[PDB]
Amino acid sequence: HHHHFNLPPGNYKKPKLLYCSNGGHFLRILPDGTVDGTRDRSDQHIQLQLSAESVGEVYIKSTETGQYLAMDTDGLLYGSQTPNEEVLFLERLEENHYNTYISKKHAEKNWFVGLKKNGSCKRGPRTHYGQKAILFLPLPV
Repeated sequence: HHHHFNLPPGNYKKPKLLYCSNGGHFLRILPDGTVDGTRDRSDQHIQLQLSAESVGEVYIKSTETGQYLAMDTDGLLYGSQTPNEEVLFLERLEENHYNTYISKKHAEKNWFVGLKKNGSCKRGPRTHYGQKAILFLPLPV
């Protein structure tokens, strides 16, 4: 248990758009398993449904394709067809306002879900507390 337990409010009743305040991109999981960000609100692959496993743990799934957001052994985000240990994330409040997501499998290395200003995903090892890339706001679809 190497992380704080400040949790964000809100629930998982409805789907959300995960808006990254770093560049204004929405997290996107493409049909081919590619993960990135896009500023296009009309995109059909940015609608995500979150749900809890244990308290503070979440699954982040594409409502369009049914894939799971997942982070691999090298810290790369990818869309997984099935749930495995790489699809669980620790959802936490950050800066008393945002939501951050730490890879459960690699929680000890502080690997976060993050988007760069150019819309490309940050690789696990390149993320850390304090960056704007890891700060998300769940917005209504």
